[PDB]
Amino acid sequence: HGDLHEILHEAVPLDANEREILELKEDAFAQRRREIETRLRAANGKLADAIAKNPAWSPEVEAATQEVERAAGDLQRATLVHVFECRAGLKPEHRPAYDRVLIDALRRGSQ
Amino acid sequence: HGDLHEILHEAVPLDANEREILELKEDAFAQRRREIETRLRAANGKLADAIAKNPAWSPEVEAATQEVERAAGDLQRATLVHVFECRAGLKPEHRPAYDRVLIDALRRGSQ
Ligand code: NI
Ligand code: NI
Repeated sequence: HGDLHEILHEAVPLDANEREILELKEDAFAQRRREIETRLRAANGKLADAIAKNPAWSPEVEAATQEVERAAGDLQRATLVHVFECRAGLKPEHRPAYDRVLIDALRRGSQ
Repeated sequence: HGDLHEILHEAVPLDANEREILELKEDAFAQRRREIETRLRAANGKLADAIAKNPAWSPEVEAATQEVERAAGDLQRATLVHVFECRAGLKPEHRPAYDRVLIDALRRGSQ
């Protein structure tokens, strides 16, 4: 359950050019992450509400679980695409440490 | 990212009869959880390995993400079914506190 994005930002320094050329992509990702997180929080609330009314694996509960999964999946994908687009801006020599952090975090289940 | 099952076990005391009549279900769920967790760890490793070879949203990476999602989803469902089967063994008077803990944890995204 680690925060893959935060892990990478904290663990892998960028050089001056790298920081500058990725600023716009970081801003766009922050906005996209917030939008999807709003959907995920709402979906979690709908699952909670469904179960509050009848705790059972019912059609309502099943559909609410799918909405949670879709929002979490959209966030996971958007996060990976952003990780990959950052990698493209890195100098080639700087990719091995970025990759190490990425791969290790994925292996532990971070998203 | 809270552990829904652990939250419920720690926060909601059971009476003597409740504890006794749920022991077999707890054992079965522990075994099922471990089996699915083994699959999830393996799937996380395969996603890490795929990205190690080419960090890109490629067919291999996409398929590995789906395997992670399927294992996580199987675990989420098995966990909820077990939560519901425990609820059935509770005395009716004991369900409101169980439900409170369940609903609050779901609202925060625990699974
Ligand atoms: Ni970033
Ligand atoms: Ni249990």
